[PDB]
Amino acid sequence: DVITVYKDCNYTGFSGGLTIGDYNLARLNSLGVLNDDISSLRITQGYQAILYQDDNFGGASTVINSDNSCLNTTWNDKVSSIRVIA
Amino acid sequence: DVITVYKDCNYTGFSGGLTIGDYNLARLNSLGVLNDDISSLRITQGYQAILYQDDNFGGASTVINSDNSCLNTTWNDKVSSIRVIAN
Ligand SMILES: [Ca+2]
Ligand SMILES: [Ca+2]
Ligand SMILES: [Ca+2]
Ligand SMILES: [Ca+2]
Ligand SMILES: [Ca+2]
Repeated sequence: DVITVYKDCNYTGFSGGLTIGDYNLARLNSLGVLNDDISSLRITQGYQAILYQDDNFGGASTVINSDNSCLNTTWNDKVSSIRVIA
Repeated sequence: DVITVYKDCNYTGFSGGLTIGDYNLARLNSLGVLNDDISSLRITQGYQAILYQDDNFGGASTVINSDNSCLNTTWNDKVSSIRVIAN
């Protein structure tokens, strides 16, 4: 995996590993990752995660290109879909 | 390279790529990385960097197990040797 999303801040709690591709809520759930639940994530250099407020890559978005130990109030427990790219 | 050390904060400036192993100042210099100069580091999941205040792994140490965009006052521009190990 090149991206790992964690339930709690500081890279702890249930985690899901992601590789290049698109992850709507259903796909995140298949990994055990819940909606409006991610709080931190690791980004392997050379990759990035585009976070989306709504499912199916809709709503406001933000790009994470380095490990984030605790998402801010706008993004913490708000992610519903993610796109991972090189 | 599972670990990249940068000259400046926010992963910018001259960078050196490190893999599993031990890096005294001599080895860091062979990569162009200077003494008391590192300010940020990217660390690939599954690996970690043990920083040392002095050369040859001497003095105080600290572990960087996730990207650090700007070392604190105690470690910024103070690293003299590093060891990369599995995490
Ligand atoms: Ca959470
Ligand atoms: Ca990383
Ligand atoms: Ca949401
Ligand atoms: Ca510096
Ligand atoms: Ca030093």
